[PDB]
Amino acid sequence: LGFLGAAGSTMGVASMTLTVQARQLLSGIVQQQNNLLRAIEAQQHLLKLTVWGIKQLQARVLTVERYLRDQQLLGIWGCSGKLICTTAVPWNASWSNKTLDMIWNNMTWMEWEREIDNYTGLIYTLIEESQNQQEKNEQELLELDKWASL
Amino acid sequence: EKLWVTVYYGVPVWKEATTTLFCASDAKAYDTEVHNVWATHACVPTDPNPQEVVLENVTENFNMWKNNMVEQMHEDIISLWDESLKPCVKLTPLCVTLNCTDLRNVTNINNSSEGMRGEIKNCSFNITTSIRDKVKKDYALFYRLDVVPIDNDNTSYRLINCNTSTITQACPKVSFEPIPIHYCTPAGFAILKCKDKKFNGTGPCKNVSTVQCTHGIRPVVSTQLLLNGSLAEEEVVIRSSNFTDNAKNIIVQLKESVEINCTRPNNNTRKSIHIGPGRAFYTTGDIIGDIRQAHCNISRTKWNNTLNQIATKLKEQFGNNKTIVFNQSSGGDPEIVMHSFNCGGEFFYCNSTQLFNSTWNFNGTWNLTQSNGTEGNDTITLPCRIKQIINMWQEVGKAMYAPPIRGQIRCSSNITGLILTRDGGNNHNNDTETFRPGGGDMRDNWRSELYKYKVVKIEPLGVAPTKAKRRVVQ
Amino acid sequence: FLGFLGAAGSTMGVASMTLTVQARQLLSGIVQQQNNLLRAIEAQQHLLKLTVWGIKQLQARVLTVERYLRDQQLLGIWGCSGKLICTTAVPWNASWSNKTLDMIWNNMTWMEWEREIDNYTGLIYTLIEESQNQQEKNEQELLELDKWASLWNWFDITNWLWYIKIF
Amino acid sequence: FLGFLGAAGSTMGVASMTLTVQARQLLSGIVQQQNNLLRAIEAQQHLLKLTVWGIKQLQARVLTVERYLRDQQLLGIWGCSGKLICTTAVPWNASWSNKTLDMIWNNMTWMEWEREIDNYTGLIYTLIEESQNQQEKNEQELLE
Amino acid sequence: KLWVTVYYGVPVWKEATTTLFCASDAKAYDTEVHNVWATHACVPTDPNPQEVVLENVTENFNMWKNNMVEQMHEDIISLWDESLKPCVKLTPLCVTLNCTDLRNVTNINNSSEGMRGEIKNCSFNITTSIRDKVKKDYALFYRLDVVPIDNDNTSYRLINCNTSTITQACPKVSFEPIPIHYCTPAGFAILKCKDKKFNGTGPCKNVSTVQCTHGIRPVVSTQLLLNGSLAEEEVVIRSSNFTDNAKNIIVQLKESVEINCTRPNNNTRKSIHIGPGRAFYTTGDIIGDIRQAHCNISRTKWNNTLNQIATKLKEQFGNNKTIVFNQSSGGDPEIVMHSFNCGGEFFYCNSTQLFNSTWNFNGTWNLTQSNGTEGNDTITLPCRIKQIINMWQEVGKAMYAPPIRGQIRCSSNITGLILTRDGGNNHNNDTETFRPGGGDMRDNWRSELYKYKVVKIEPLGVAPTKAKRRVVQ
Amino acid sequence: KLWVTVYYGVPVWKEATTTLFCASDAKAYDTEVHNVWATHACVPTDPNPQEVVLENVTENFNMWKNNMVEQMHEDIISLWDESLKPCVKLTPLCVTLNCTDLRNVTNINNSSEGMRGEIKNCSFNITTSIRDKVKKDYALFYRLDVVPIDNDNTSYRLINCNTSTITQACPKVSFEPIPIHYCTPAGFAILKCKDKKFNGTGPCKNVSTVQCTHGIRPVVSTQLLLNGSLAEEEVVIRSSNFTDNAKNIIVQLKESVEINCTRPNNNTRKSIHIGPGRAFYTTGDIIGDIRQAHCNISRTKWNNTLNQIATKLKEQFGNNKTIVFNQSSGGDPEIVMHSFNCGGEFFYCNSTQLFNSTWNFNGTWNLTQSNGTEGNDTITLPCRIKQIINMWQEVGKAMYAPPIRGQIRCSSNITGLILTRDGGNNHNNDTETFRPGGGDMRDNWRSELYKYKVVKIEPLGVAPTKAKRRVVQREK
Ligand SMILES: *[C@@H]1O[C@H](CO)[C@@H](O[C@@H]2O[C@H](CO)[C@@H](O[C@@H]3O[C@H](CO[C@H]4O[C@H](CO[C@H]5O[C@H](CO)[C@@H](O)[C@H](O)[C@@H]5O)[C@@H](O)[C@H](O)[C@@H]4O)[C@@H](O)[C@H](O[C@H]4O[C@H](CO)[C@@H](O)[C@H](O)[C@@H]4O[C@H]4O[C@H](CO)[C@@H](O)[C@H](O)[C@@H]4O)[C@@H]3O)[C@H](O)[C@H]2NC(C)=O)[C@H](O)[C@H]1NC(C)=O
Ligand SMILES: *[C@@H]1O[C@H](CO)[C@@H](O[C@@H]2O[C@H](CO)[C@@H](O)[C@H](O)[C@H]2NC(C)=O)[C@H](O)[C@H]1NC(C)=O
Ligand SMILES: *[C@@H]1O[C@H](CO)[C@@H](O[C@@H]2O[C@H](CO)[C@@H](O)[C@H](O)[C@H]2NC(C)=O)[C@H](O)[C@H]1NC(C)=O
Ligand SMILES: *[C@@H]1O[C@H](CO)[C@@H](O)[C@H](O)[C@H]1NC(C)=O
Repeated sequence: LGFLGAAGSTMGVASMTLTVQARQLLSGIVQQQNNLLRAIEAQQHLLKLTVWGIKQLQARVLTVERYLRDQQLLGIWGCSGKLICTTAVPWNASWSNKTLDMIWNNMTWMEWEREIDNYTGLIYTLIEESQNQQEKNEQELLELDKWASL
Repeated sequence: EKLWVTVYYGVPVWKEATTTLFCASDAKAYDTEVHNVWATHACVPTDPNPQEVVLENVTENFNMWKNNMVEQMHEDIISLWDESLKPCVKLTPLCVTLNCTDLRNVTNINNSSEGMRGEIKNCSFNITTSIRDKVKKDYALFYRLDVVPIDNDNTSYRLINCNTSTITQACPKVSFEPIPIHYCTPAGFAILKCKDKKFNGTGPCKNVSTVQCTHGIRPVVSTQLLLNGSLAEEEVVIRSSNFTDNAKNIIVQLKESVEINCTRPNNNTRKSIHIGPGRAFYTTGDIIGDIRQAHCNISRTKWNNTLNQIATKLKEQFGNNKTIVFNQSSGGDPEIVMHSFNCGGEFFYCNSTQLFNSTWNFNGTWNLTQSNGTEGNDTITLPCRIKQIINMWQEVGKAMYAPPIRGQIRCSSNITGLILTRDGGNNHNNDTETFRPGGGDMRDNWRSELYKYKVVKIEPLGVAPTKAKRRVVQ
Repeated sequence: FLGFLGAAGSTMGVASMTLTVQARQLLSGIVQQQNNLLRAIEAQQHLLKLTVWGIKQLQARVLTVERYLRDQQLLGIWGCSGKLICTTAVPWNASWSNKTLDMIWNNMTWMEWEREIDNYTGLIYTLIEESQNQQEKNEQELLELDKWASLWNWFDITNWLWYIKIF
Repeated sequence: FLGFLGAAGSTMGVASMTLTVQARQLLSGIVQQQNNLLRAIEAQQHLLKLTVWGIKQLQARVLTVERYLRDQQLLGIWGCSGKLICTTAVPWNASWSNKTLDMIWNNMTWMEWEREIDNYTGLIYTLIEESQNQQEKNEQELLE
Repeated sequence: KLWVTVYYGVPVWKEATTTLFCASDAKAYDTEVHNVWATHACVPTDPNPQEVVLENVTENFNMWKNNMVEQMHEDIISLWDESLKPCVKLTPLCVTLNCTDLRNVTNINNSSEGMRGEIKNCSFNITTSIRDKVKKDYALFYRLDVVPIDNDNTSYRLINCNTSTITQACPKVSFEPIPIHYCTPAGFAILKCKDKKFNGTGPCKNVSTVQCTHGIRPVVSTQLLLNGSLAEEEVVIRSSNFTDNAKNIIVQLKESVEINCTRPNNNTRKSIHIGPGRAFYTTGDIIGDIRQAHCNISRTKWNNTLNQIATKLKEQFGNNKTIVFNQSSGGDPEIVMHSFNCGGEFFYCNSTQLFNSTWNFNGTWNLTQSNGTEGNDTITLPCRIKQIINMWQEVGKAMYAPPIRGQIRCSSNITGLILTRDGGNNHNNDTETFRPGGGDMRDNWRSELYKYKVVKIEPLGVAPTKAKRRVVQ
Repeated sequence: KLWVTVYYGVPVWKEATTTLFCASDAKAYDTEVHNVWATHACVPTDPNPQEVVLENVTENFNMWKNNMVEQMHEDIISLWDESLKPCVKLTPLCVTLNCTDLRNVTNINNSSEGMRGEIKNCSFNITTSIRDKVKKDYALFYRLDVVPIDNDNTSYRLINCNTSTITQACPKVSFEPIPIHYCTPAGFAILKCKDKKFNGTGPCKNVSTVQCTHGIRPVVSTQLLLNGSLAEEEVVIRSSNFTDNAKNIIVQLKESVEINCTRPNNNTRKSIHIGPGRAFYTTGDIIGDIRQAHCNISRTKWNNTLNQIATKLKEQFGNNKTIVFNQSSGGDPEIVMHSFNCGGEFFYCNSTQLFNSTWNFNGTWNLTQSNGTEGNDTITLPCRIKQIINMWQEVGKAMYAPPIRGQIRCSSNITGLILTRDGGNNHNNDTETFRPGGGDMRDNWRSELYKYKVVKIEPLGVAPTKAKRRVVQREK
């Protein structure tokens, strides 16, 4: 499988259904596809840099980077725990000037990002990452003096 | 009324992107261990069940002329071909004056000017093999197309492109048999399939699905007619970048398969002369039996109707009140002037005039016609001349010699598409539209199968405002 | 890798002593160490260039990476990317095995165990992540707001009280 | 505010609040972030048939991928995989430098402090490795 | 009591050696013409490079001990290797070359004015693709491309023949140096000494970082640095050991000196086919009078330029010094005569005038202007063409350059000088002599890479803190 | 109830096929001028390798189904391809060779010497870089590398010139085997069967595991095994199917038999430039008189060793059968004559003396000691020299060895033998006829990887436990 689909479904429908199940399946296929190729890599062992060989090699690297760079952001954003993570950054009117329903009932996830695109380059790139440092550094400052037991 | 960003991993959002696709062919070829195909040898296996999803409520824009896949596929098959003939003997030493005496069969009074007079020439030559101190006189039953008169002498001919290019003989063991190749996107990438029953090749495609792997796109390279390809659905579809422009080729996709029975009805014996240390040049020894002309059988009625269909679609595309002329290719490369393809490892330059000659008239009897007698329909036989020396389509410096396939050759290809070219030619008082069989540009052949595919990347990271807040600080 | 699995696979129990917790981290640690050694080499010789061996090491490096990635990815799917040994909420359908815990551990060795589960493997793994997701979404909505509780959490419960004195 | 290495001359404390800036560009690379090229090439096309540069770009990528992975593996061995700033139970042996926190975080910059702790790096890392082992023991008996 | 606190993302860097990749501008690929540097392979240059300034930071650079120099050295020579790898080998071409003094039998065009002997119209019987066919063919070789043989007045041969192969350069591949931007892989960085006058070694007052080098044109030139970067309001002189002799002296100029160079001869191309699919390109004939190649140089501009360098050299070797300029003593034409490439054509120019200048220590200060233009008294440099070019270091592996159709024109900017202080054994009380140098691709790379150094970034960091795990589950 | 618990790091492996990277000690890496089997690429081995003994572990090791032997073979073949790829080729030399003046004189040179004109001052009208000018040169060529042409008593050529391209090996490249440690990548492991003796297949009592294989020299030899490994306690015989006659019989000696081999001649190393930057390396003159190459075998030690394997051979086909060590049946010289490479020069040594003895167990004997240590203890092997090595797998791709200057001396360690049983009446005649064999490199690598089996380590595991994920068991 490995196909989220439901792209046409309203972002809210996608933010309510297939908001974790299909996404779990998507990642569950990424490792399978990999496992499958690995199973053959052992059988064929024709990893020789041929015309297709180099293609397979480039493809392998491309996928590795794709997964990591995504996980990297999540980890910095303190969202490595799971697919859906709530943050403490409030949404600036500049970013979007709509209502929760306007974005969930009258917007598709693709269309939604299309508008935020410009603002998104800062929403998570700077504000979200900065939020983590405050929390991280605070956690340390909090653990510096701690007594509360149960 | 307070919204806080909530990062969602797995959002169904994607972006148009170009990438390095990987081949995925049926493992049966690997098990057969033939590894003679110019590709598929290291190509990975194909997911037994193709994995596709119907993206309903999605109207992605599709453009054939802007499909990177086509450009990639082109370089791939080119590189695959170059790699296959990379470690094979070259005919650079065979570049000598060839005493092309008419073949004894050609002289034979039995075939009194019946046909094929000089088509197969018995050319003799002096060669220098591994022994650089001793020369050797050898004979090779070459073809007429491969040789070119040099001294205007009776039997003075030479291998075509002897100096213009480096003739490299493809290793005889290798097999030129296109087997379903499935181009697959690395993860995080997807191929979008224009599922529309009829698509203009450019513009928004409504009915739309996707695949992680292309369908078995056989890398069959054929000029004019498109054999063994994807059939059009219900309606013949004509696709062009600028229909108004004449320079651009016109890709016609047939809805029905015009099965073509091509054969080489000559029992042949392969001869091999050692030329260079451990390097053997393979040629023909003797033609066993009367020399007969290679031909292809096409049902006139079945094709006549085929043309009737393409003519109507062409009339709708242009002026329905216009005379349509299916003239023959007005000169050009031998590949373009005559339908060309490789059946059973031999390239058959077959005449396609009979197929593209009849000119339809508007305001006439378009009543589809049907056969009334077996002899009446018979078959459209094509005078075919086998050219072994094949130069690169878009490169002149590189030419590839073809090893003779000994024995009878025969194929059953299916005509699935046709390349055409509009040529207004200052039609007297317009009212006339001429069309000639187009060809060349390997990309044209690949476009007929990637017409629906569109590679896009995937971004499973999306931030959205949510009344919920991390609220982890407190 | 020096102490790579220093202790061999004994009864899953004896193997699951302090040995598993230590040997596993030690293996992961020394695996990281020898990998770091190879990079110290490449950072110096800088000769690895499409040679019979150069292609070998390059492909090997890629393999190790995707091999590690596949394992971690799985841990992620079923929300176990943190602790090496993570419990699940998936019950053992008797179909998977009738053996008692003692048979499973104080006798079965990880090597022969996976054999009698080879048919179940791909099934079980799918149940692990499936259950993880089922509760995950519910949990996401379960604690979605609860801002009221958070107030009492530092109003009454005083998550971070500053009243730290004696007597 | 500060650039990629903007807190290079800043004291350990000030730089501590800018850690993410560097962490964000550890894997993010020009060649990598390019994705689809405006060139006819597609993700380095076919490495241009292993060009002199084709292989270097290829090699460069693996090093970014393996290096980030090594880094992660380490924090993972130390447990705090996802976390950025962790808190070990390893007591700070004064042998590794006897300095007050004020000097360390309000005077010494990370670049300068690292030189002092350079010799005592592997020792410390293993001490964390075995501390997590002790932690795991405590957790196992707690679950029991 | 404190506890180790793992800090991920610490701003700490350490000197490292790693592979680098080129990022040429998109416009370079947009040319749609293959460049010997294969700029097409280079990744698209990021529109705006990010020059983060490292404030409160000082770093020790080693222009002479920078891996990147050695790396780029290998990269450039490998680039050329693969560029001419699949080109005609001109192997069979070498035979016996019977030659004439000029392509003009008499003063057909300008035999009197034309440099008699340079053309050396050599004719030869070469075999085409057809093995049984031999053809007499003629070609033009500058004296620098033919060696007299058999003592016969008319019998000659290719210069680097007998010795090594002389593969012709693939004609389509052009040789226009396109600025490349060596970029560090993620987790690595390049540090740029923003300090104005840097000796190439030692600490840096101002230091910045770039993930990508500034565009560097891979121009190879001798006794000069063409189209190079410019110093900052002060000519700078760098050498690992100034008190040594063999050490070549690098000089980066603060002011660019324009050098107009051209081949004033209209040429035609003749594709002599030598072997199947192998065509040797050669000059058919010069259309019009023959004029030797030259270069124009503003006496006054070069004057002031040397003046600035001379002073810097007295500052380097004791105030009181009569810095005297002299021409290369002897050796390979490469390092004896100033040579460079111009529009796909190598030029060996006799910069005799540029170094025919012995200066004392008094009255030399006055910076004379150009009151009397006199056509700028432009210095005209006698320039010739050596078609075959030997590998700078490798004895074997020579290469031929196919002729370009038509008059070639060039206008590079002088941006640097390579010098060799000769030991003051005697007669050198104050006559400090600096003969032109060169002969080493590395010396050119050091001049442009002095301000850069590559450091691995280690994001892992430890620190003591009163905080404790406090993890009791 | 029983909730499955995921355990990471479970000790589980699975027979797998993985790309292996060579790891050399990098001791001679500093000597870059020295080039041997791409040592420069081989990454320096771990300074302190550790072999974790697998206690209470038993594993099967099918040597004839090992993947390592296959990988070594492919890599070693490609290594030679890479070495000869940028080197010169003798396509022009394949000219009619007027071979005469076999020896300056047949006096002291051939008075009793068995040279009998093995070398020849062959002359030939070959061209050079000048192309136009053609010059005739003379070069001493071994009768082994030369083949007579026509009925002419002086027209000759190179054994493989007409049917195979000869590529001149680059002289700067050394040909001395180095300890190459085939190391497996992380996530994979090499099991090591430590049983004192092994049938070469079936379960293994003592089993261990190592991250890299022990140092294995890429030695290619025939009818013998040089600088190899030794068996444990006693000799071990190994075959896919011993009772089958075709299957080659692999033998591993428990004791090392020193073989002193040397070319006792001072050779001038002449060089002939043929083409631009293409110099053919040959021999100008043999300084002094010409002496044939020879190898020294301890007559007593070899008897004892042959008796040892003979006993094992009885233990394999019944004491009733007599052991008959006969000479090589016939075929290509590579196999007919024990042929190895000493000091970058390939030597062909007659092995009839080492394979000419009917042990006949019914004959009673114990061990043979050497009372006469001085003399009569050197089975001198008549060794001939060859420079044109035919490829072992393909007719083409022949290779020329540029002559070495001075005396070429070596002292390898015999460590086993490759044999061939001959099914026939001889066996019915109460006799096992074993003849030496070779020509299949796979056997050489099998003799060193015999105790190795690459397996992939899958840290992933599942296990029912009475513990549930309490992350779902949250509260207010
Ligand atoms: C491959 O496909 C082709 C295409 O279908 C098949 O061949 C087709 O066969 C058709 C007949 O079955 C034939 O149609 C006849 O065309 C003749 C000439 O066509 C032109 O002219 C007519 C009339 O226009 C006239 O008037 C205008 C002004 O209004 C003038 O400007 C013109 O100059 C003319 O003077 C047009 O209609 C056409 O479109 C063309 O412009 C006609 O003569 C013919 O009419 C009848 O007479 C024929 C004898 O003269 C007779 O053979 C034909 O059958 C017609 O018979 C009529 O009467 C009978 C009895 O009442 C009735 O049953 C018929 O139905 C009909 O009414 C036709 O119009 C196509 O021209 C022809 N096309 C080609 C390209 O050859 C071919 O068979 C097929 N092959 C296979 C193997 O399948
Ligand atoms: C979101 O913000 C935009 C920008 O202010 C609003 O669009 C403006 O609407 C007003 C009032 O009619 C106009 O005068 C402007 O010309 C609009 N500006 C732009 C940029 O479009 C929009 O109405 C807001 N949406 C809501 C419902 O809050
Ligand atoms: C090649 O053969 C043809 C046919 O025999 C020659 O053409 C003939 O030439 C003779 C003498 O000029 C004429 O009398 C005949 O009438 C010609 N016949 C034809 C059919 O043209 C030709 O001359 C020969 N030589 C060449 C040019 O190859
Ligand atoms: C060998 O054959 C003989 C036949 O006489 C038999 O007696 C003996 O047992 C067989 N095996 C041994 C152990 O020699």
